[PDB]
Amino acid sequence: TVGAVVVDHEGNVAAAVSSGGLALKHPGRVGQAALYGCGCWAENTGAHNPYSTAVSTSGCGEHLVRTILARECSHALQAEDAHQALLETMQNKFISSPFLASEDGVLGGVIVLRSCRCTLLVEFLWSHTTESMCVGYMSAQDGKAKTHISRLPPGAVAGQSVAIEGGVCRLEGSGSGGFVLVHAGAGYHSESKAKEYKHVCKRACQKAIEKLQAGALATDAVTAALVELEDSPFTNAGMGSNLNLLGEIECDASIMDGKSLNFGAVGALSGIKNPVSVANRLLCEGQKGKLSAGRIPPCFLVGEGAYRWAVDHGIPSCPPNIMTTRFSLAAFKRNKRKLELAERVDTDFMQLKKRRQSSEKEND
Amino acid sequence: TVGAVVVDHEGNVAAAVSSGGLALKHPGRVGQAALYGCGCWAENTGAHNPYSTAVSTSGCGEHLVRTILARECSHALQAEDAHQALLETMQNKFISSPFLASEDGVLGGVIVLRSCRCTLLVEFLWSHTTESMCVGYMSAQDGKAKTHISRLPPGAVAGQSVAIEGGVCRLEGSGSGGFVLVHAGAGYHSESKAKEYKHVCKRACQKAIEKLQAGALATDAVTAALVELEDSPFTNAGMGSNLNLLGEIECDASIMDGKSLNFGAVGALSGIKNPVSVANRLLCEGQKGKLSAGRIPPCFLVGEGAYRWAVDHGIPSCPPNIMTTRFSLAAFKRNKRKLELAERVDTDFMQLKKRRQSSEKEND
Amino acid sequence: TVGAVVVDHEGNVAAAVSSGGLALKHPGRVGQAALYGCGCWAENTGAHNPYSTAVSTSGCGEHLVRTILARECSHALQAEDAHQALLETMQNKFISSPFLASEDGVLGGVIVLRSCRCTLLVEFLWSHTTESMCVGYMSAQDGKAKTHISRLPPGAVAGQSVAIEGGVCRLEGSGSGGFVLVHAGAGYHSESKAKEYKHVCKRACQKAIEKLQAGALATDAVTAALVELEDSPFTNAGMGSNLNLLGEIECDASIMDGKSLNFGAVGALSGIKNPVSVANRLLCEGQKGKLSAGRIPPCFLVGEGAYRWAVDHGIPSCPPNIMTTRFSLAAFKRNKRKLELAERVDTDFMQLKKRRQSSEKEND
Amino acid sequence: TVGAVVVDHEGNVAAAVSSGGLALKHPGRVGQAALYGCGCWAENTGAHNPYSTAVSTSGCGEHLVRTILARECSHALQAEDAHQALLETMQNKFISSPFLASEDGVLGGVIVLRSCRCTLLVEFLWSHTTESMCVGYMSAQDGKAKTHISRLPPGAVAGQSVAIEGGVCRLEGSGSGGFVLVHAGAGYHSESKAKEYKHVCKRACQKAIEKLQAGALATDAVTAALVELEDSPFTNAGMGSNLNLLGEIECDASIMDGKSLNFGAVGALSGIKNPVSVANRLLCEGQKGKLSAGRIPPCFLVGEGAYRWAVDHGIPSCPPNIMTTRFSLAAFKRNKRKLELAERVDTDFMQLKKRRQSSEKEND
Amino acid sequence: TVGAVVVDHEGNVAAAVSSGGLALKHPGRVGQAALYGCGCWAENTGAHNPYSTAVSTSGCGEHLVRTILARECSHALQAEDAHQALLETMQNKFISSPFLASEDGVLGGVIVLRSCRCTLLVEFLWSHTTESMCVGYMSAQDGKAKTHISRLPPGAVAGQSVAIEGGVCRLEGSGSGGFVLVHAGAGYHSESKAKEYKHVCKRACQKAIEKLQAGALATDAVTAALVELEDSPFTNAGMGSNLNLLGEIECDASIMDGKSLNFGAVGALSGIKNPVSVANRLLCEGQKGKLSAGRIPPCFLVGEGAYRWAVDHGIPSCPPNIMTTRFSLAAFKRNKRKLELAERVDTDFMQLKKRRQSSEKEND
Repeated sequence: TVGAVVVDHEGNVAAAVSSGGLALKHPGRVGQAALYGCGCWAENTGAHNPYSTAVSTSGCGEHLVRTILARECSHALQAEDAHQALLETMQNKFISSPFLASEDGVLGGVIVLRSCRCTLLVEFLWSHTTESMCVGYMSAQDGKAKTHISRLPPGAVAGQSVAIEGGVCRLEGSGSGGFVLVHAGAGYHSESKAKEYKHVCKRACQKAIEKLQAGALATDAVTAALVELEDSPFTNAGMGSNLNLLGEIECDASIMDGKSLNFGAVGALSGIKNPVSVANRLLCEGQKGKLSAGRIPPCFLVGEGAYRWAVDHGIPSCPPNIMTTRFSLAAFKRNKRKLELAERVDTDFMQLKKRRQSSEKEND
Repeated sequence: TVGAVVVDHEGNVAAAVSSGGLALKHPGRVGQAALYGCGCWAENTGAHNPYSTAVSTSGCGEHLVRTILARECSHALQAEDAHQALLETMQNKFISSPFLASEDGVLGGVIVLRSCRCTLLVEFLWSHTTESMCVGYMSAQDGKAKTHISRLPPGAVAGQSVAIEGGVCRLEGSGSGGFVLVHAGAGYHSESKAKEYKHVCKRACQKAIEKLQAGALATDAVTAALVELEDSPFTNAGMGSNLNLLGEIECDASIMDGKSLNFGAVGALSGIKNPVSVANRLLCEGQKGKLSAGRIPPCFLVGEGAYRWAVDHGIPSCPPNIMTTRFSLAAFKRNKRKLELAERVDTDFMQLKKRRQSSEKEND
Repeated sequence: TVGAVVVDHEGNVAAAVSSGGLALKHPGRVGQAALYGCGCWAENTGAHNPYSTAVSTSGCGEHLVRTILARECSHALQAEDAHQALLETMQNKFISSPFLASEDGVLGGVIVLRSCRCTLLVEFLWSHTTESMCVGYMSAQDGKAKTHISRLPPGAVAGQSVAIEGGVCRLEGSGSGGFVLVHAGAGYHSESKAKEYKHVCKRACQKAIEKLQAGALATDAVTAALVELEDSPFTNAGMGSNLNLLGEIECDASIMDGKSLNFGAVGALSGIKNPVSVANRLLCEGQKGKLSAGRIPPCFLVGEGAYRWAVDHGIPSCPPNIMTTRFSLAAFKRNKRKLELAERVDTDFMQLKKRRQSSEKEND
Repeated sequence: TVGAVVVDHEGNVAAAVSSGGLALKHPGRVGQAALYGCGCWAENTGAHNPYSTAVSTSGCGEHLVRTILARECSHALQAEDAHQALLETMQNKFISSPFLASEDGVLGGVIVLRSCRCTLLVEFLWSHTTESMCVGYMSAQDGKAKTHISRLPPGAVAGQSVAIEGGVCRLEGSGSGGFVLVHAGAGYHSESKAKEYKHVCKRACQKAIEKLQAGALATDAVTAALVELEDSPFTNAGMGSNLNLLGEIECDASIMDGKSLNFGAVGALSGIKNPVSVANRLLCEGQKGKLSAGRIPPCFLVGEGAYRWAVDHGIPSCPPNIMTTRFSLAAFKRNKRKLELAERVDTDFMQLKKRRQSSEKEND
Repeated sequence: TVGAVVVDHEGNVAAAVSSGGLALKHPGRVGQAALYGCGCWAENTGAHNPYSTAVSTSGCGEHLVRTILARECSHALQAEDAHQALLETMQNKFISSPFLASEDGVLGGVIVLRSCRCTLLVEFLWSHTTESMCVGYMSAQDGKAKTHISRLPPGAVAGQSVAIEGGVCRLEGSGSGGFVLVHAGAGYHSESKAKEYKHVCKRACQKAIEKLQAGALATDAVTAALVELEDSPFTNAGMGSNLNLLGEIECDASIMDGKSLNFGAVGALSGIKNPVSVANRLLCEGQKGKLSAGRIPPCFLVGEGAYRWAVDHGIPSCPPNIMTTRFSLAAFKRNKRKLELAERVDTDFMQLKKRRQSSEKEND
């Protein structure tokens, strides 16, 4: 589950997110990074909105459905600071919060951005309760991009404990000014694929910076970053996604502009190279749409409808094939073997609990 | 859009909602009454939750998604009362707020319910900014059901003004106790069919009460209510729903349980007689799936595969036609003719804006 | 118990109220619509006063003594909205509020007005817990006046349940701008006198609008509306009031200017056609009074003192006769018959509980 | 204006107050110490009421009506302490607030009491902005009574500056427990009579304590205290009260019970030796009147008929003369002479302002 | 600056800290880790105290004194969570606040711990704005100790950015329960000695746990931890501390107990091997001194006489030399040489600013 957040020279934030969902999910299934406040979030500075803020989420699809973590986080940041408004959503509204009270853990990861003026101040923080998570950030005058992972202290039981890093920066507020913060998602302790994730994050941020250095909108800025993220075959989002119950590929992706508070997302969208492009197009269409262009426009298209609307305006399509990769297909064969040796033992209890009622109620 | 809220003898709440979507929508378009916190809500009593609260929404199409009218209602209901912890989430957080700034009014509707103990107090209120809205309520001891319309006062410009109404009651704290509140959705001033909306509401309520008097779960209670609401041919939900650009039926339905804080929704569901039943089964399956029944189960399914899961379990399916009716199809021909005489005027202005470029830029 | 609230083109609010009190009240008895925060209220926009607000009250004289409902309501409206600051005084500080905890009900009715600038916004809401209540409103550019009643849903037990309607408007803020909201009070289910109440409200609002269109003050504006209300013989306030324990007429009336926060009220004022006129004169006298005109002036005159002060400055007087009417006198004969057949049975228990102590302590 | 507050062994509070009104007032003028929330207050411990609080006010005349110094004190006392939940209601909500903006200072006085359990803690404080004020306090176990003056510090311009004082104590949680706090009212720097105010206070306190040690109700406790305060010829309350424009006596008195939150007041009461007794009987009658004793009973009565109800029950009445005294009548002749030499100067300026019009407008 | 926090089986917290002061400080200079609310803090669970919280600070020198980073952390920790009730006291109340406005960054560090019951939840977090910081934690059941560094992310300008981290755990609610969190202080990027800081931390933790598993007081627990921290020659605290302008050792140490809210500190303590032991004995002596053991005992002692009290009780003293080491004295010669070549440049500018006055003012 990969995502990103950004702000431009004028202090206008935006946020995006993309994911392929659970390993063997049933056909046409939408998790988070698609729903309104569960996926990304973006809000620009206003009246009882002191700060201009942006969030993205990850991790279990289910856990971030149950708290609307992205809005909740986004509404907790009206407290006097950046690093002491977040985890009150991680521990007061997630870890020890009723919304996930019948689960083995509270597995997830989030990134935040905050910004205000006096000359703009930018705060970046990334929290999670999984074994590990990766991030990357950059600024316009800064010049070179940073990467690195945010793992939990040696032997700290993941789920229970939640590690969180951060920082603060100052960008000049005339023209040459933008900052990006992206994430390659949470996971298990397979260290093998570490260097890869760190690389695609560097490339991702550079692109967004290039768009912001070209004077692009924050919405287009986060799209570019999500493109390079999806395009990578190690990310479980866009190219190289998880294979479903029928070994097919079905993505979920969202995006929000805080300036205009306009939203656009897609779900179970099969056969599209960059799901985020569709979600961006849906968000731009909402602008021109309201000004004498038919009726109320759309922003949550799904699967079959997503496919038609995408090709119909002009988004190149892929056959479930390139979107598929050696790693994913190999992962699919070993993931199908777990359900083989599980559905075969779930029909052993159904014939042994009916055989304990067969020799008492039926024989005799 | 139609839907309901309920509480049982023990004070356990649940909420549901079903919708067909805005008239000529593009294929695979999931609006509200499907999304997690914008459709309906249910929250049982706890520590920072003083009351046990339940909501169901209706609106123009996407307006209630814009500010999650359901949960941003829920988190405001924890304020010391029932009837002054509602519109704060519909005026400062809907009518006059940044969420909906550049729209021709803030059309929408809502029904709420709360339950606290000392012997149980139940408070029922319904707000909206639409020309009219219909509702029905009943209790176990009450005996006979109540209906009636809740229109805006004479010559009060709909969109601008809002019209709330409510009440309070006491239920005996024994097995013989439950209260249901349904709604037949918002509309325009076409008073012919008013009689119908009221009949199905009275009848919806009875079934729910009979479920409650038989000792059924709150979740199953609102299902029987939404079932009798969907089955009605006048309700733009389940049977007699709106038709899309390709004259097809695509429903949106969701449900929530307060006790367990479990969720179940469907989107762009074509070919299923009672969409709320799919949503119910998704919620009921979530209860059993967490006791070594495979792995993380599913709560939100869409179109092509909502159908698969419905039938693989055993939900009565239909060809996407019996769901149309004399009125729906008569309406679709009329609605499509508005677009014929509109797209022929919107592609003329492009010719005219490519002929002023063609008598200035292109010619010489 | 009739009342009203208003705002002028500059956003300056005011409020008034008049009542004849309980049916057979004992000589010189003042209920509410006379006391400071129990009757009307008016406050203009300031520092920790975000909105400019006005209230009036009704119903039981006693119930609105016990909560200072008009100030309480007026101080609860500093919350971010209009329709979610009211009933937190209706249910958190009235229905389930200790101030009325030894009573059979919480019988009452209120009207509110709120106003702020960017071009002014006006919000009007009317709540109650009685079988019914009547209202009427108008604006300067609007042109024609609206009326209608706000009854409780079919069979909703009054006292327990409380129904509340509302709206929002926008008046141009140059010169031609004012809005009025008046009320004919709460009561029983005698539908016979419905049309009458609706008529006097229309006339009432027109007068206030005519004064505001003539550039009169909000104080004089609400007085004019209260004049037409009192003058009507169906209103239990001013002409056609309730007859006391000695079959005499004794009114109570108040008024407040929010701009200057100046108050003036009267109680048990016998023999005056328009009690509100006296209350207005008392409020104007407080202005000229402070600027080198003797000493601290007065604002709560009662009965015998009210009568002298009224005639002494120039208010035409009435003999308890015209103020009396066929309906009221006929009502007095049937109301005196209840106490006849009650005081005759309250002296049966006093001679039977003294006769149970006469044949034990005295015989022997 | 004089008055008191008390608590009994069980921690049940009550408050009372009696006043004669501003010197040459117009007939039938009810000021404070008569109004519901501006005179005195009593509130017993509950849910949102942590402490059990009691207040009694005194002031210039109408200044304490302006912001209901008693209840706006009460609702501030629920703040975590005793001595920093007082002046907030007397400075931001009285000295420097919109309530009293265009007045030559904010003259006034107040006495407060609170009681919470674990064994009962009692806190007593007295604030004012008048040159001087006198008080007296006692407890059951305490044994001997305390008196003394609470003047503003040397050369501190009265009106501007405020002078608070207080203390805390513990009472054994058995039958032998109660605490009384009375006051002899505000005044000017005419130190001759200081001895008197102190004597009647010591004696007022003893009676109340003897009522408390005999096991009387809190309500009856403060009555005996106010009785001995009214009976004093130096106190502008009950006997030796101020005389009005027509050299007549017109008292104002009220009382409140915290347990039942029951109220009883009188206004412009001429001819009754102890006005607080009328107020007490009105409160005592409210307790019996709610158990099928006719219908809704009365709590606030005025002048002509306060007299009727007093005597019809049996309260010792007098001709309105014995209530005057050597000092009161000597004062009335002196006070009336100020008006003779003042109205002869205020009607001269009208002649002069009708002679400049008569040598310019009228002549030619 | 080094230090620790702990909790025992019963959930009783305590905190400690020891420091040598800024390198070439003037004699008798007490900085933080000595002051009451700026050094460390301990608060046991109560009424307005929901959690039982413990803190220990480190910083540049005086920066943490500036805003009492410990108690202004403590009073913020009562917010609904652990990890979002910290930096609010380090960003709005430290990085970007008036407390530290005209300083070249806001260098500092902090470690926190909380404990609430239902079976005891313990939350441990460490924040800082320094290049690096080291920590170690352990629990009774845990078995083996954890160490590791918590540096700022690659190329994140230290001073500006802040880097938090944390976790949560559960302890069995029996005798076998306790958790320790120590720290080896902030520093610069001189990575040679990293191995050392970690070794002494692991070893510090073990001792504390062995105290906790033997059933020692929380206060005595952190003493054994600080003892093994002070004894280390690399820690600028106890042995191997910083040397002042006169090449002398002058320590600062404090401790607090949550149960009793008792305090003990020392400042400019020269010649005592473990300064935290003096602080401990001062705290332990405060417990016995309040039971008719003379009069008001002492809690904060300084230099010349901290020595007297230490030895009069029996704390192993030393000549102020064994406290120096190869590295400390090698560092003092190097540090003094910076001042030689600095005071010879700062007294040259005075000559130059007394020669421009000497070629203009003084000559003629």
